[PDB]
Amino acid sequence: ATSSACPQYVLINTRGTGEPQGQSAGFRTMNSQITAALSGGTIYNTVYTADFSQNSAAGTADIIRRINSGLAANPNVCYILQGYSQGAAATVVALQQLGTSGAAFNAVKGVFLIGNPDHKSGLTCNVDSNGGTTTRNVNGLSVAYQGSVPSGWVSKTLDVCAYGDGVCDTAHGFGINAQHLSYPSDQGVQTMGYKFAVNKLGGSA
Repeated sequence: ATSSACPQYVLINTRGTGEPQGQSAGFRTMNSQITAALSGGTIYNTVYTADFSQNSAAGTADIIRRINSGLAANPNVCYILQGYSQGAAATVVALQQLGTSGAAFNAVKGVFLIGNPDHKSGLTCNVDSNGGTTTRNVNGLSVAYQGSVPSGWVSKTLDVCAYGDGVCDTAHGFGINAQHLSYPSDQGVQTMGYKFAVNKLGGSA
């Protein structure tokens, strides 16, 4: 189907530490679903090292580069920003830099995060792998210094934290564990991400 709201869109995804340059395993299934549901889509894989240091500036910069380059070519292009683990942090910092007004903000229809080190207790974008609230009121490993999804972005963000994922849920989790690695094959996560994106892009799902 063609979305009248978004005849062309880009799923910009930023991967986790150690994933090969390419699409994150975190979004492969949902992105196959989104692009099959809505025409005019491409999947852009943020270019950066995704190294263990967690210094992700090049990732943040490349997200924003892709957003701005797209808008230069098509002022009506739509984006979904997706980030897993280090890539979620890189995405959060992109939101902080983009601000909450202007062309880039307007073009980003949704932000979908999994295993977010910057997960912030109490934000209403926060859901668990089943779409519930069991990880709403927990903090990630990095939020204290790196900050959070800005308030003006929350209404179009979904920050998915599996119960007991130690990266986004330091209350119930304990470091990088199976829960942090679960997202690529979690059917709740993949389906939620696909429906979220298609709906934010103006389609039916």
